[PDB]
Amino acid sequence: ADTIVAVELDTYPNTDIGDPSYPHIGIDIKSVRSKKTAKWNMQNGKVGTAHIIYNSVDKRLSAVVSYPNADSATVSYDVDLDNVLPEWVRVGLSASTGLYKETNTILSWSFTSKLKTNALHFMFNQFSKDQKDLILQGDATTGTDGNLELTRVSSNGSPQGSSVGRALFYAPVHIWESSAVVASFEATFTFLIKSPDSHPADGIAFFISNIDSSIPSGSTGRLLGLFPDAN
Amino acid sequence: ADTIVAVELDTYPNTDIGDPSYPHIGIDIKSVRSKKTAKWNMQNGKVGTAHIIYNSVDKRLSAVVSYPNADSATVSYDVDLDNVLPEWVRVGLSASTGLYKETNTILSWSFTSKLKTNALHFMFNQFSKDQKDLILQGDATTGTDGNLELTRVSSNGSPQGSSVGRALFYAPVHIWESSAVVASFEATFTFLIKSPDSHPADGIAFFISNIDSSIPSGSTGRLLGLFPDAN
Amino acid sequence: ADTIVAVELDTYPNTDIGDPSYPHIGIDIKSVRSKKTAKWNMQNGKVGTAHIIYNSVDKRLSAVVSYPNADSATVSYDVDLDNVLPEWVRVGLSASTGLYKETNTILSWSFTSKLKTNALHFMFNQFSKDQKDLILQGDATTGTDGNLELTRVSSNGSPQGSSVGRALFYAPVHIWESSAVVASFEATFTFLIKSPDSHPADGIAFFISNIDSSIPSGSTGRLLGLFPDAN
Amino acid sequence: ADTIVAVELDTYPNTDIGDPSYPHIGIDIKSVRSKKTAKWNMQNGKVGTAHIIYNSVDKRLSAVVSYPNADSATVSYDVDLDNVLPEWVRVGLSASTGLYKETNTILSWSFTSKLKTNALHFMFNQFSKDQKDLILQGDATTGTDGNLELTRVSSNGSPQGSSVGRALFYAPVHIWESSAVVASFEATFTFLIKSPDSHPADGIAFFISNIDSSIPSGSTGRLLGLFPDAN
Ligand SMILES: CO[C@H]1O[C@H](CO[C@H]2O[C@H](CO)[C@@H](O)[C@H](O)[C@@H]2O)[C@@H](O)[C@H](O[C@H]2O[C@H](CO)[C@@H](O)[C@H](O)[C@@H]2O)[C@@H]1O
Ligand SMILES: CO[C@H]1O[C@H](CO[C@H]2O[C@H](CO)[C@@H](O)[C@H](O)[C@@H]2O)[C@@H](O)[C@H](O[C@H]2O[C@H](CO)[C@@H](O)[C@H](O)[C@@H]2O)[C@@H]1O
Ligand SMILES: CO[C@H]1O[C@H](CO[C@H]2O[C@H](CO)[C@@H](O)[C@H](O)[C@@H]2O)[C@@H](O)[C@H](O[C@H]2O[C@H](CO)[C@@H](O)[C@H](O)[C@@H]2O)[C@@H]1O
Ligand SMILES: CO[C@H]1O[C@H](CO[C@H]2O[C@H](CO)[C@@H](O)[C@H](O)[C@@H]2O)[C@@H](O)[C@H](O[C@H]2O[C@H](CO)[C@@H](O)[C@H](O)[C@@H]2O)[C@@H]1O
Ligand SMILES: [Ca+2]
Ligand SMILES: [Ca+2]
Ligand SMILES: [Ca+2]
Ligand SMILES: [Ca+2]
Ligand SMILES: [Mn+2]
Ligand SMILES: [Mn+2]
Ligand SMILES: [Mn+2]
Ligand SMILES: [Mn+2]
Repeated sequence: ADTIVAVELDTYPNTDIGDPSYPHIGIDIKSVRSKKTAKWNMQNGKVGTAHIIYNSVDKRLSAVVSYPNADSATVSYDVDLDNVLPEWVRVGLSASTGLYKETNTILSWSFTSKLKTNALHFMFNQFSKDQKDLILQGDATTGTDGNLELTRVSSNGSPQGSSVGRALFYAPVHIWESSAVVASFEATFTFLIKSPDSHPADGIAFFISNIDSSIPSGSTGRLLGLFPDAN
Repeated sequence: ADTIVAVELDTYPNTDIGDPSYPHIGIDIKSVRSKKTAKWNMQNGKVGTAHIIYNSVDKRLSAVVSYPNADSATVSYDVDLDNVLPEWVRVGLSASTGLYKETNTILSWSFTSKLKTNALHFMFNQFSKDQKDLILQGDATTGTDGNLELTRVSSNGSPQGSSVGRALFYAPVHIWESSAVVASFEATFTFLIKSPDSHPADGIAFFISNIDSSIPSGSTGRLLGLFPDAN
Repeated sequence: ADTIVAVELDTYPNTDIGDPSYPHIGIDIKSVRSKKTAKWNMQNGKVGTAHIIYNSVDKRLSAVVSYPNADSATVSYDVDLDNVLPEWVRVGLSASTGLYKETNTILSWSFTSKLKTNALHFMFNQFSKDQKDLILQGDATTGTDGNLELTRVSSNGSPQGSSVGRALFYAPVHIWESSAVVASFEATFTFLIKSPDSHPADGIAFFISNIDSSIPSGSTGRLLGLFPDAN
Repeated sequence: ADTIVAVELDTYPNTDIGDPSYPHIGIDIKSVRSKKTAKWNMQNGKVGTAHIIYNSVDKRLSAVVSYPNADSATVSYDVDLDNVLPEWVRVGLSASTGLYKETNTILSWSFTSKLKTNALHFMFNQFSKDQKDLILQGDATTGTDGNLELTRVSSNGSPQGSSVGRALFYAPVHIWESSAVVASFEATFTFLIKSPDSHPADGIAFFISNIDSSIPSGSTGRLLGLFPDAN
């Protein structure tokens, strides 16, 4: 199927498919079962920020999630993306809900990639009704307050369960190329995860996939709209 | 048909369709008959550089073409692109040949656009065999020495007449949006125009069009792959 | 004395020294008597934004001042800065008060300059207690809420009259150099002008000066901390 | 004395002060005795490129040196710069010669730093006769062919032994600040190390120091103009 490398912000622990007993951030390499995780003290109702970075020198993929005036969670995983992903990929954001729900509102998102001396950079400090440079999939919608809502949110502002949505940047990104000395990318997005129930689910993720990636069927809930199964 | 705003580097004067009696650079607003031109001392065989810029404050579109150790040609034209182009556009390079020919080799190309924020930036300091973020049209080919050849070039390196090709960046660009204080873009490309014959033709152009723009039929020669007619 | 090119946001009209009968923005070229002005509907108590831009192609200096949900004021003036300013300059913000006062709080400030390719860029989305890359002059202070206060503000938050202060970026900026095809800069700052009295004064200005520029004596009030006299 | 963090490109091995038996690149943390080194196949007469990077997420300082069509050398070292360097620093390039010599020509140099936001970026694709934003120390000179010569070179283009020179960017750089989630910098320079003799010396280095750093006395040769001794 698709080849997926993602940084997940997993709000709901699915101990049955290998998740730790608490909300966590993790690094997924072609599997929803994080290669590396870290505890994450999710703050329902507050706007968070996630910074992801990778560079060909270290070949280490790192992420840092933080809320203002609170400690951050950080997770890093050694991975050579040339052996994982194909040269050209698409980058995006994904999110799901299941029995439990939460809003998966993205307030902004940026990305920069350099293959050294080619570069790509985009920034969305706001989202429009018809964001033509975003390929929306699933329940994802834009213009919803100038925000990007990855999963279903009803008029009253409430999140719906069993929802899945993604947003991919329109242009393919040349993630690697052997003749390059330094290949690198970084991404950043602010989000607003808010759930009326005691247990929010399921999470948000930044991912890099094959250019023709699409939401696997049934990947609501714990699969975060990324994987076809829990393998 | 398409809505075209372009900066042309016209190597061959077509006095019959309004061109001055010498190679020139010009500003085309929905017409191949430049709204404003400037004499251009084209240097056959040498790599040139073109810088184009527009900003919503001045609403002036300027371009500057130069060769090392030589003077530069400059042309500017007052235009409010909100009344000319649609909000979302695609940006690209185009080129043609006719009876007379020349190579229309692009060695690099970059573009940056900002709608104040929201930004887009790309840089091609080299072109690969399959540049997936470029939509090639006509005789345009990549990987041809790490270069982008807009028009036909045979094995021996010779240009072919009656050729037309374009290259558009894959993602749509939000060129304007009323709620913005400052909308602006700039582009830069280096090129290599070389022709074995005494009179090279026909030229190169940076253009901004409707997202679904394609080479008008028969637009080889003097139409620079931009316009359906000489109106 | 000093060579000054500035974009002023004049909150108090000094009809005696050539000011129009209303708050206005203007372009000052070695004179406090604006070469070009434009009416400005200053909003006491609200955070404004100013965008300034210049490029060697047009040789036009433009500025745009705006408040959210309000129309903007724009002023442009044709000027070849190579004949006005020296190659190397320093850039900064300045402000004053006289009989009447107002807070001249700068909340952020950025600048980018390119001589093409050499470039300089800095951004202050916040100011620290000891901002070592800023040369503060006069009553200017930093750390004052993470903000830069150009003129005196007392504990209770009230502005003091007869105050003058400036803030210059530490490094000299190569504003021009004949061997360059395109020389250009742009600057942006957000401010908070608030005055308890019915008539706020005197204004804020972005300026470019000789590297060793300092506040002329007595330049409080209408001289905006830029000029030694009203000539 | 000064606090120094540098990435050295050591062309001459000093086995007596802890150097491996071959030219190497290394990471120096307040000591000329590299915390981590890597073999470097220096190419006399060819222009090389060095990329250095650090980010607060990984807290790993990496460097990659490469010559076209040749393998690159890479060295990384885990270090938390908040415990090593002071908040505000100056960044620069340094170089020396001793009994043996070589040219230490820098053809270009760029640097970018971000504390998140707040940012600093500069680029020198060429150096002028009087580069006012560069603080030159020792035998360092600019305008020397549009290049920056860190150590003595004589009209005929020959390098002189026992030479030492540095070039620091004029403005202080806010390297760290506790209230920041992500602090990071990167630097890049191309160089031309050419020596007429059989055993070139001594090397070039990118360094970060206390703002008031200056070449320690006698630091020619193996001390690379960075350290007062070999401890
Ligand atoms: C029958 O229980 C199984 O399904 C429960 C609901 O599953 C769906 O809803 C959850 C939350 O909205 C979502 O994450 C899933 O992907 C589905 O969309 C689920 O709650 C339950 O898990 C619970 O029990 C297991 C062990 O059985 C634990 O590992 C979990 O952490 C929960 O305690 C299970 O999947
Ligand atoms: C018979 O001459 C007419 O056609 C000539 C060839 O035209 C083709 O080639 C040119 C150049 O490659 C291309 O631009 C055209 O679109 C065709 O593909 C052409 O050379 C010629 O132009 C010249 O003659 C007219 C009339 O004097 C002048 O106005 C021009 O300046 C040229 O001198 C003409 O169109
Ligand atoms: C009539 O008094 C003169 O001086 C007044 C005080 O000037 C000082 O304070 C103002 C306001 O802060 C400042 O701009 C000056 O530089 C001094 O620091 C001044 O208020 C007054 O100006 C007003 O009156 C004249 C004539 O009526 C008008 O031309 C102006 O527009 C003002 O209405 C005057 O210069
Ligand atoms: C007297 O020998 C000692 O100094 C020699 C010269 O030192 C000067 O020159 C070198 C290179 O230009 C420079 O790095 C020094 O700082 C001085 O400027 C030096 O050659 C010699 O070293 C010898 O021993 C070491 C063993 O570690 C070898 O690596 C060297 O190649 C020499 O064999 C010594 O320090
Ligand atoms: Ca889960
Ligand atoms: Ca023509
Ligand atoms: Ca005034
Ligand atoms: Ca050595
Ligand atoms: Mn998980
Ligand atoms: Mn023409
Ligand atoms: Mn005025
Ligand atoms: Mn060493």
